[PDB]
Amino acid sequence: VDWRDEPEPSACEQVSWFPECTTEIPDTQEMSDWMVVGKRKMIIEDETEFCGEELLHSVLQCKSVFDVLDGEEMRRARTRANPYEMIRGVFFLNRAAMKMANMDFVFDRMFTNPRDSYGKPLVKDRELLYFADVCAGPGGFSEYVLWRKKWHAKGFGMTLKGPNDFKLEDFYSASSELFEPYYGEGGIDGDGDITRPENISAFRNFVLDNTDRKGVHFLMADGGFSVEGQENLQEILSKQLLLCQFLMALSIVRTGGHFICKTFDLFTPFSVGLVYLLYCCFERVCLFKPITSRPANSERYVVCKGLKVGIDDVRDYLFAVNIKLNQLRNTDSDVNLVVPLEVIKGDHEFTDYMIRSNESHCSLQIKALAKIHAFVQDTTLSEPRQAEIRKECLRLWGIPDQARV
RNA sequence: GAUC
Ligand SMILES: *P(=O)(O)OP(=O)(O)OP(=O)(O)OC[C@H]1O[C@@H](N2CN(C)c3c2nc(N)[nH]c3=O)[C@H](O)[C@@H]1O
Ligand SMILES: C[S@@+](CC[C@H](N)C(=O)[O-])C[C@H]1O[C@@H](n2cnc3c(N)ncnc32)[C@H](O)[C@@H]1O
Repeated sequence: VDWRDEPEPSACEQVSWFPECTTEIPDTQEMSDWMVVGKRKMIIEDETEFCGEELLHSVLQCKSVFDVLDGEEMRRARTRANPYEMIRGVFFLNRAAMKMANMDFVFDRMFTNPRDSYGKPLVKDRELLYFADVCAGPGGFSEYVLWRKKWHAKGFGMTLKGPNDFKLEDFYSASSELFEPYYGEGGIDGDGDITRPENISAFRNFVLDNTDRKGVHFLMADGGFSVEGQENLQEILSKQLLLCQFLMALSIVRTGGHFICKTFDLFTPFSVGLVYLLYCCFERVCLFKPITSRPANSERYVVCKGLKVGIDDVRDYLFAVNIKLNQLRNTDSDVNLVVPLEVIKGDHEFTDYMIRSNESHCSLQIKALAKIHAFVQDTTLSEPRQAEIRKECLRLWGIPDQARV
């Protein structure tokens, strides 16, 4: 693979969206036969329903190169190969916060100043902005929003307890009156597992009780966990986390509200079916990878604007699917479809975009993967432009180049 | 995925 034939690094990013959905929202009746249960599948290599066989195989052999390469020795080449590496978290708690700084700019203040379809803001600067942040420890996403909105925003967060819990005291700004954590059933005493029906309903009730029963203006979800030793099966291993995050959106996001969620590879029809559901439920959806997302990984984001009225059937349906997933844990079964492949493919415009997205992200990732590998086999190579690139990105995004401590 |  020739990685040196990649486009020049740049602060400028382009975005294209899915076509706006014209078909009606699926109801309970229509979806009554949509859930397919079959053998649990831990193989990814043949998932070519929305991606060319060459591209899928190339990005997997490119990942698997590092199966025998030293992990630290690999991340040191990664640090050198990635032109956007030096940005890091600037004065925030992690680099994840700068992803929201990155994307809030690109999507025209969609999150810090949410509008409706007509161009009218949802919140009067001279009212209060409500947001939710799920699967979110230590809290970088909320750190950005709170730092940007001060006391004009109130955030509700749920994440897994443990070493990766929220770190309020480390927020550059914020306080307990700006950001209020809730861990599911039991409240502050829950575990924050978003994949539990109890926690789901509980956090939903909580968010509604504090948003005039309207829900939040937007939701951000950035869920992930270690897939060490079996990295290639990352999409499958986190299939449920993805579903629960899409579901949480349909559960607490107000009408006309927004939603941004981290996904990984989207080769399986299970994942693609989920996006299709978001596409039916929101006024406009796109798949985007910001430059603050490392170019060799399968990380991208799905950005959703304007929640449609009457999405409750889809909400109930997905809550129901999640329950089956909990029931099929440690068994040889699994939910492999949430929307029939014929229905997804029935929409040519959706499918055309979805395929084109998968492929353009594969080719970029392959090069970056090949790039890291080259930076392993040669430690003198480097991007001499990291400093100047970082500088323009902060200028562009309106992030002051000041320091944390 | 975050961190080291
Ligand atoms: P993130 O964990 O999804 O990815 P990250 O930004 O942290 O980059 P990194 O893990 O270091 O590597 C990028 C992609 O390659 C896969 N890896 C990592 N890794 C150590 C490893 C991978 N793949 C195989 N086949 N074998 C390996 O030992 C990551 O999951 C990313 O997709
Ligand atoms: C790396 S973080 C994202 C970073 C975060 N957005 C930030 O800016 O700090 C991913 C989080 O998802 C959480 N997570 C994974 N599985 C979860 C689950 N089933 N329920 C709740 N949180 C989960 C992890 O604990 C982890 O904290």
